[PDB]
Amino acid sequence: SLAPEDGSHRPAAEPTPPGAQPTAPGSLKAPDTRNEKLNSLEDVRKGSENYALTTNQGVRIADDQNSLRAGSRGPTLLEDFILREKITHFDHERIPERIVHARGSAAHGYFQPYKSLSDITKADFLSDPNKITPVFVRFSTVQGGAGSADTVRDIRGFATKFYTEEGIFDLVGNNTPIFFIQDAHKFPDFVHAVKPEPHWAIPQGQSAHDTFWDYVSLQPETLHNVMWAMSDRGIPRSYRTMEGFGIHTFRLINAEGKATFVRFHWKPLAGKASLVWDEAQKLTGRDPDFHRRELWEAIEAGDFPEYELGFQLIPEEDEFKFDFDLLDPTKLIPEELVPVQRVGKMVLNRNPDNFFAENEQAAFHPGHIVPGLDFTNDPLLQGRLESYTDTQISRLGGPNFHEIPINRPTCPYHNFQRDGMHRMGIDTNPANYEPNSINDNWPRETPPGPKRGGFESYQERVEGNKVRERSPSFGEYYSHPRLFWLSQTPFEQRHIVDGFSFELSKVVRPYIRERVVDQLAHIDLTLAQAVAKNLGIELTDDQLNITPPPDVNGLKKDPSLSLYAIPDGDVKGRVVAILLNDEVRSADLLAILKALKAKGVHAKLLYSRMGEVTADDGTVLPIAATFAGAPSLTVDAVIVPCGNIADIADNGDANYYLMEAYKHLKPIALAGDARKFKATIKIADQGEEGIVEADSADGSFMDELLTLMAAHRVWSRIPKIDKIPA
Amino acid sequence: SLAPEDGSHRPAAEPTPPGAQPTAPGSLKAPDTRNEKLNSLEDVRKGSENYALTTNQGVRIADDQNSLRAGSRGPTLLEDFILREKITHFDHERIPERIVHARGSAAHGYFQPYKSLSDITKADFLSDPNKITPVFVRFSTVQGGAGSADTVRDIRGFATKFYTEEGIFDLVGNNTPIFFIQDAHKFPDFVHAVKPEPHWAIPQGQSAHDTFWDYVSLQPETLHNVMWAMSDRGIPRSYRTMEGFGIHTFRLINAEGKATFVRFHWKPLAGKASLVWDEAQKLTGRDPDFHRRELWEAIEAGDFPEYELGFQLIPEEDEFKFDFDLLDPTKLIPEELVPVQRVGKMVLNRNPDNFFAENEQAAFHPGHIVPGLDFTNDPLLQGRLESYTDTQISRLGGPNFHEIPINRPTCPYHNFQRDGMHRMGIDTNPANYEPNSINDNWPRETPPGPKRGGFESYQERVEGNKVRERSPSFGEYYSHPRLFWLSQTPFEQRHIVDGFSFELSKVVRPYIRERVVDQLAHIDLTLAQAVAKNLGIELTDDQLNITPPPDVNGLKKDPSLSLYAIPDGDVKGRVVAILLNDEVRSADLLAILKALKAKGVHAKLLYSRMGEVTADDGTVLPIAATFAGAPSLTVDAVIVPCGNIADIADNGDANYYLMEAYKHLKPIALAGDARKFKATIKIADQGEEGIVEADSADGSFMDELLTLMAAHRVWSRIPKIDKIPA
Ligand code: HEM
Ligand code: HEM
Repeated sequence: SLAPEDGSHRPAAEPTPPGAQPTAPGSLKAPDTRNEKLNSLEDVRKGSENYALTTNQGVRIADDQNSLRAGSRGPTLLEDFILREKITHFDHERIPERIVHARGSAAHGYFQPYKSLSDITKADFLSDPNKITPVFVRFSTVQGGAGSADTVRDIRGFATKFYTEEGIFDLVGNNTPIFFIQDAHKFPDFVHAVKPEPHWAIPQGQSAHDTFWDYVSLQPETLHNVMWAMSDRGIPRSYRTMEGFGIHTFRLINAEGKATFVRFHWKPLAGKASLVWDEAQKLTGRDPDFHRRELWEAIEAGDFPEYELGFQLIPEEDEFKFDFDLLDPTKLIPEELVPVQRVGKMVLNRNPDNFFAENEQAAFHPGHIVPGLDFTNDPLLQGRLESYTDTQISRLGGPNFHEIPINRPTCPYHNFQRDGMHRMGIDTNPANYEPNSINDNWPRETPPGPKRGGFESYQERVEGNKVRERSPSFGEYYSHPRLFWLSQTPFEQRHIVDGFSFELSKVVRPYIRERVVDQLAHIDLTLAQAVAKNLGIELTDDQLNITPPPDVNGLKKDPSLSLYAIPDGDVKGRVVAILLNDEVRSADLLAILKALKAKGVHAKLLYSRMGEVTADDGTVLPIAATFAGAPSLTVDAVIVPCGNIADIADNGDANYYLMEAYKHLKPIALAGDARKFKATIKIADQGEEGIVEADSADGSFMDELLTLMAAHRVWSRIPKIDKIPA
Repeated sequence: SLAPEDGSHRPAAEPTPPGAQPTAPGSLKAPDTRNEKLNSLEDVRKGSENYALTTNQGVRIADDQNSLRAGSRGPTLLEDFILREKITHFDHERIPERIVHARGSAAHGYFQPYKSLSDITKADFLSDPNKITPVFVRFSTVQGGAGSADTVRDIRGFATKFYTEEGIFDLVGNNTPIFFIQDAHKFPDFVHAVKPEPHWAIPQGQSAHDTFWDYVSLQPETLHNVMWAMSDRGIPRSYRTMEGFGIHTFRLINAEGKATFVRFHWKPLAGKASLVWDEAQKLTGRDPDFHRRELWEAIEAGDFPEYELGFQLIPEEDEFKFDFDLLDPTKLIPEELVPVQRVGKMVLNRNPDNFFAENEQAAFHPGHIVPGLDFTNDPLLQGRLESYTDTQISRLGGPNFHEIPINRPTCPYHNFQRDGMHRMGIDTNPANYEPNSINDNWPRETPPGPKRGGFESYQERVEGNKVRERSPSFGEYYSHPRLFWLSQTPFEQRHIVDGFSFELSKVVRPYIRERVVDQLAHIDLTLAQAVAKNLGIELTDDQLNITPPPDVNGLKKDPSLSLYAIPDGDVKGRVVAILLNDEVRSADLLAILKALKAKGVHAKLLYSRMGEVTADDGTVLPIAATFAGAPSLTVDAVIVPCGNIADIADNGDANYYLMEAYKHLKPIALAGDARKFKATIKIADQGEEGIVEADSADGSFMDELLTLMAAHRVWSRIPKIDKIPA
């Protein structure tokens, strides 16, 4: 039962493009990629080659194929300890999934700042451009279970654990700059509303159901983040192509004790890019693991996800100078008002070894801050501090979750805490309390100071009575949704209208749809009317007369809120499908692959069967997947080289591949006789912007294709796609 | 007063068709549907209307919108015990999912036998045709998490908890009559091989990956259940339209002590029906909850799932009379050799009230038998008995899982077991041990007997040495795979070839595909050649010459193994999409809808937007969903009535609706000018079988459509669909 003679069962331990080699554990794929945290896991990494199969007690197993029984057709015997241990371990493999963000995908990397930030913070990880901090990052959806699909419409989580020299800092953020609700007390109400309904546990991975829109209609504070969710921000192309935000205002504290308010940002260096809805929903069926897969394969290819950390900084004295409250997590701070200052770069460059041990058991918590950082009174941040430690006690089995290898600090940790389930550390200290004289009081408290000091909270002034009351300054709900709406391109606005229309059409109780349309009328009449028309609802005269909400500190728009208004495309790490035929013109393929390789764009060679095809010059071309096996949903663009086109001209799947790519606004390039396929997509002898066409695939043909790919999608095609039946 | 004045927020408590009303908890939807188990849950059912909101300690809450803070913009205070309790409960909502069969859907119902089976078993629930036993049934997939999709290719679980007067009996079966493996010792290997791969946790809900086919290629005992998984058995249209089987041979024991060997079957009274692959895969995207939904809605409609329990019975003297071992769970007993005797009927007639409390916490275990049943030495059944109690200790938090309301027997339970986490029962017995005098030895042991006796095991002779050894009688792997193959229709054989070809195409290491193909060549050369051709693999001369395995006791086919060879269609509960236009011929719609209603077939009225359209005669037609919102994947047949066809003739969604339906072999009917859509699907002027067309929807148009629906799909269309780009 052995490995093939040719070694083909084992991936090469070098970077390789997606599909070229089977995927593997990060330490076997990239053994020479290291960082302090990855090295520190070596105490628990376990190999396998050349070792005997044993029980967990170290007893060699002779027959792992059979239970012990009284005769070979007889009853199994109670004394089979080998069977019992193996089955008992299997029986207890599962642990509770995260209450939210159960579905997530993670990787290791490192961070470093561009310059010391000691003027504004004493945080050690921000103190020196040449001090590298290992990180572990998990990206996630919110609503669905661990086994739900990746490319749903949802908010995404973006959690980073920095293993710093002065402690672990977890920056536990999402991919939009606000949240749905103002006070943590409502969190279980909002999450219950979005999650599968309690009677029948439907729907998975979708906000398109009555209870969510019932809560939204009755809680207008939710409308800002609902706008972001209904836009294409809700369906990113990759975790590499979305923004990250800490949402809350936090504090930075410098050595002089000065507090500066801050909001955290991550900028994706691969650019912002999202799917369109029909593509994202069909992709949850064709590959529900698409984002997990794409992230792992990018890292194996060397297309490391990179993000720039940035800070919006507001001096203490400017706390009240905006027309929103800085502590309200449903309000964003527009970059036109407060620019994002670039802080440092994070690069994710190694996949884990074991998903369960490292991803599933990772515990992030926004209370894990370090000296130089502090909280504010944001009432959603405040309540989050009661949750993340608590939930970890059932999910991870008790209070020693920081000893699970992935969660361990790389810096020293010593205290008087003892015992708890699954206690790993064996403490030698004669004392388990302080103050003590029997160990001369060690370990000892450390005064706060400029570097290496103990944690002290900023001495913020508190004055108020003990109340359960929402601050009046939080009671405005329409101006930020409007700012967001007005900052989108026209095609982005169409996509928002379509998201609301699609979701509300799934709400069974029509009055809820009506109540939501009335809320949209308080944001923008054009948005409200367009959603209403799709729902067969007619706005009343009163609704038509609702005064729009005020501008945000005079802003009519802020283009930083759009995915696409400002070009920032990067083609490196994108993928093209190349549709083969049984006599491919090799000069086309040479030019195609050469130009793709120059820009770091991968290719997948597709055909109507697996195996190989031979090109016109005898080159044997291995086939990656069939047209049906790897649909156009999984690539950024489609190229059809010249060759024996009649081979594929009447193939339904090949035609369909182009129809689906066209519908989803992807660039398509057709060389030589492949231009015969123009007829399937109904599109003119003169040509069309978004369709590259020439006699052969040369320098020019490929430059045009790659230019289109840098703009991500062919938005100008949108009016043409409603008539195509795909 | 947030409810609408008109009361439209609340579903009517009467049966209603899918989509007509919002779905609800079973006890509110169908309060008059009762059984002894449903009544016994009354002690824990909790209402809500007219009651004050409280903490779990009973304290009325005043403000459930805010945390307590020092000033309305100030920090949250540790003393907020109301916040703390609410967030703590939320923080601990999740429990571990089942290790396998985590994705499942459940309902309540009842079973009654047709006649007393006292001559062959003393089981009380089978003793009297007027004896009604409540059941709770959970249907499931195997591989995916609780948040994975329903219409994946997989085996399905079919677990029935019978709440009998002599104890709980759990019949824990699947929808194929064999399992992949022979000995329980291999269960963690096989499950690990099918489950997502451990480095990256991909793929979800799919066996289409290297490790699964690696294990299959190395363990030919798996090939029989692999054949069933690759056939359309692996993609049922509904839980109502698949078979059930206990798989193992068990025993029935009568009052005279005679043992009869038995295998258990469930026959779906709705008939057998499956999807086709492209449809199933796309449906995991458009509605991952499709089976859960369709089951819930069938019960809300009164289309109760009904199944007939049947037994294959083999006398003890005939144990060795077959070419296969009766104790081998990779072998089926052909119904040609051993007919299924009809035993009784089960009807599922009420949904749960709360999915988590009743479905997620339900615990089934095949060791839960009752007097009149017993085990055999089947080595897979034997090892199951060590797993199911064990896994419930972590999944359900301890040894008192039988006190979770859904799992409680309805009959008396008394013993000397005490304590354990979560103990609910407060024992008053002075004694907690036996034998005791202090409570006169109560509760007391009961001798075995004809009725109401204690459990005693059948005194089977055991003779052999203590060995971990597979019986030689189990070492035959290809004859049952071949009997299955030869028993399928030609279109079912095509779908089997396509299943293997699609799955192996996703295996990244080509040598694994080649090894699987070599295994296929040991089953049937035509099968092997067809799969090899789709993989670009050429059989060797040695492969072309392998001799086929022998017939199974002289059979070269058994038609009961086919889903479709023997017509068993039932249209009640099925659904048709009706594609509206803005001036529908109202006489067509009256004819269509009343014809459907007469046969219990549901309809969904679809259009390009929500709201209403108006028919030729002013009739107002309410729209259920848009064409994109309720795709053809979700229906069994498509009817386009006459009207203003121009309204929808150039709508890409409307056209594609028909293309998709056509490709997936569904009946389509076109009335009047709707026949203009014939060009979209390339139908000839003189028409074709499976397309119903007339000048109007009158006369025999609806009878013809309904005849096509009773045969499920238009298999003769398969050669046509190849070309179509959809
Ligand atoms: C701005 C608002 C919030 C953001 C950006 C946020 C972000 C996230 C992210 C990204 C994760 C997943 C971390 C991972 O990958 O493991 C998560 C987990 C979680 N969050 Fe939040 N969250 C927010 C609000 C809240 C609130 C208000 C609460 C409760 C008061 C809460 C409770 C939790 C819990 C219980 C988990 C599961 C954590 C675990 O099991 O380890 N979240 N959150
Ligand atoms: C003929 C072969 C088998 C059949 C028909 C079968 C059927 C099933 C079904 C239908 C369920 C889901 C019950 C529900 O809906 O909750 C399940 C659960 C389970 N099965 Fe099996 N199974 C088989 C083999 C085995 C084997 C060999 C083992 C281990 C020795 C095993 C261990 C388990 C475990 C751990 C669960 C989760 C049960 C729970 O958490 O309550 N199964 N099985």
